[PDB]
Amino acid sequence: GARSLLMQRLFGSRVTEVLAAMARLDLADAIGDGIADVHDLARSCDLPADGLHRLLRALAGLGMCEESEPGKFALTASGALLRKDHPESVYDFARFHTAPETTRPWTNLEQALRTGRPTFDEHFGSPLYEYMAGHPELSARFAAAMRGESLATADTIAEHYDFSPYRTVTDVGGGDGTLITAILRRHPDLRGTIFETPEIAERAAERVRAAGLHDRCAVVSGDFFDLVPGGADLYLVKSTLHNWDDEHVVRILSSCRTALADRGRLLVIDVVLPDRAEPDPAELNPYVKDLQMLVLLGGRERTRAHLDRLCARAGLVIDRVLPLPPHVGLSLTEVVPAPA
Amino acid sequence: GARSLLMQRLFGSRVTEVLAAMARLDLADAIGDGIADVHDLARSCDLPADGLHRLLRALAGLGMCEESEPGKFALTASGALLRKDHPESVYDFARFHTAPETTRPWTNLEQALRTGRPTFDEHFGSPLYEYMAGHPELSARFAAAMRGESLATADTIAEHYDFSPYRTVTDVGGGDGTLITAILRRHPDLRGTIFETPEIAERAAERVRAAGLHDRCAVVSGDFFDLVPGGADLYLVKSTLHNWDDEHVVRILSSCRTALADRGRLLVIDVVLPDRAEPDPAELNPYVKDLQMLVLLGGRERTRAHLDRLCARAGLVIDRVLPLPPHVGLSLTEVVPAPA
Ligand SMILES: Nc1ncnc2c1ncn2[C@@H]1O[C@H](CSCC[C@H](N)C(=O)O)[C@@H](O)[C@H]1O
Ligand SMILES: Nc1ncnc2c1ncn2[C@@H]1O[C@H](CSCC[C@H](N)C(=O)O)[C@@H](O)[C@H]1O
Ligand SMILES: CCCCCC(=O)Nc1c2sscc-2n(C)c1=O
Ligand SMILES: CCCCCC(=O)Nc1c2sscc-2n(C)c1=O
Repeated sequence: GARSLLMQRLFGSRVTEVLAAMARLDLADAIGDGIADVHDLARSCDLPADGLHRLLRALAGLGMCEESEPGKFALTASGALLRKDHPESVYDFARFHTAPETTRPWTNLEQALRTGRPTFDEHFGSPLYEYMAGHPELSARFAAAMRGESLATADTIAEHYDFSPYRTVTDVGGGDGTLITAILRRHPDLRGTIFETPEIAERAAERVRAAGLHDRCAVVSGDFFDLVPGGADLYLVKSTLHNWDDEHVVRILSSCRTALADRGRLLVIDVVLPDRAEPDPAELNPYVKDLQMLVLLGGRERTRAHLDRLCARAGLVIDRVLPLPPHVGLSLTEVVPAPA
Repeated sequence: GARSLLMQRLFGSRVTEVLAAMARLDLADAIGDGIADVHDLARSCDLPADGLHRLLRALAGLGMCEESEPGKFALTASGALLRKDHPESVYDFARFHTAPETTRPWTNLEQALRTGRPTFDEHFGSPLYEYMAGHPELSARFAAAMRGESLATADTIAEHYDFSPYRTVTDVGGGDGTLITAILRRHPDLRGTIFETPEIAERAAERVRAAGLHDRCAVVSGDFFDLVPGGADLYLVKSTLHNWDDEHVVRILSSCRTALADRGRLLVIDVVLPDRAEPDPAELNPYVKDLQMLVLLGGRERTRAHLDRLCARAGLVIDRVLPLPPHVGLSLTEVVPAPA
């Protein structure tokens, strides 16, 4: 009821600390496929048996583990996803979103709401993407974190959008190529380009080779504020526009408009907020995403009306917004050049 | 499913920061019974309209508010409970559990699991109850926080335990008298004593007078390690034993045994953990409670077997464990003197 829901919201930070400890101590990999004894696990992570037991009991209480017998633990399907080696692993995602880099800025949430600018810069001394460009191990974690987040979209997009009419697709800020890989895997004759920062482009180039898509997926690097590489039939921009304030978004959509020319189409893959906020079945709460974008980057999530205006301004019209399955929490906004 | 549950656990800390901001900014009292315009609310808390709007949208997304029209907000039943003036208010509870005093120690959870002792002492420079004895405004908040938590138990205990056979009941560590008040309100001829620290006894004395129970409820102060006042038919100890390590608990139960003498009974009102950890329908997760007791006090939650042993040792036998409604998450453990 009403009181239980409030209690659940209030104790979220303590729940996150329990999950953060599981992730940092690599307990999911320690347990793996079997039933593990707390005493055996205790010698794997430099915690005493009693302390590790209480942590594992909380993880069982939170649906991440099962205590089959006293002191004997197996993973649930949820806990299995924190294994580094799970085929659907979100281990790096879990580490990224529990790192000081992504959590310390939330300690100043009110300042971010007051100033309208990110608190990340205050805590770490530069904007997030500049900071990561100078911290290769955080950059590495971020690339893997966005892969983990994008799995839900990558696994569903090609079943909710017809890619068959296109010869070429360019993913603008396409990360390590998780999204474009999933699309190319379903369309053998389709050709791809990932457009990224030089740093992330290095990760994407290796991913494309590792995935055996080198022959029909290229990687190009640059600055989507400077330009987007031209000549493609379809442009994707996923989980990118929400990183930026309204003016920076127009500048990105402006680079996209030039690339579209006559016969180009843009697919904006992002949260489309309703005009009136309400509870959402998305795996990741879109209003928490909105405030994450504020504190980390000075970005935000947007309604169809807020984006339709930013398109209008870039010389683009929102043609059509297509849904994904409710658990994904992103929509496909088709954008074409404005008739003007 | 599995992935959505993991995502929910990981983003708990950001959800808590949103609720903490609602509580600190007194937004529940600002909105109150009506529909409030974001622009009118913005001039109540020194946030700009846009920033406050995004916070309120997240609160609507988390079930604390309703956006009836764009920029127009009402409380839900859950949000209503954060009003200072709500008859079932947990406002002080919300402020206490989002204060640095109760959250900073969680930043060192692993150290607490490693050392088995509280991280509060390291952060704030003394044990929690000593610290609060020296910080009257935190002591005040704590008294009101425990009242808010105890409402669920106070509203249910007398319907799940027969108090009619007793002439006198003494609440050992009875806080501001929330629990004993609820019992006395249902038993007009029953007499009560609250046994507390001098500091909290001041709060209980005022509460008993305010509630019109002065004529049949007394307040006495001292140290339950020194003694528990004798001569009562029934002793209550609620949310107290979980504050202490096993040896301190035996010392408290030892004071209780002396007070029971021949015809005295003890009711231990606390979490009774199962031997094997699993998800729990309690409004407050008992394993998160366990780790809260570790980081703040070096306490813990206990199984019936763990408590039955600590009783045996105090010269007491666990007679019988009685359930409360599943949402409460506390049980009534009847304890009588050990036959020996
Ligand atoms: N100026 C710029 N030019 C090009 N790419 C940029 C950029 N600034 C940031 N980026 C890239 O924008 C991406 C946003 S994260 C989204 C990654 C991917 N589309 C996914 O959904 O998983 C990052 O990978 C970052 O490297
Ligand atoms: N040495 C001591 N002697 C007596 N009371 C003590 C004590 N140390 C702590 N306490 C009291 O123990 C209480 C534990 S909190 C529980 C309060 C109440 N039973 C409720 O459930 O709401 C506090 O109110 C604190 O003041
Ligand atoms: C319930 C909240 C979920 C938040 C998910 C989130 O923040 N995703 C995210 C982040 S964090 S730093 C950069 C990014 N980008 C590009 C993202 O898409
Ligand atoms: C999901 C976690 C809920 C935690 C509830 C909690 O911690 N209660 C608490 C605290 S905090 S400081 C002293 C105390 N006492 C006596 C308590 O009973």
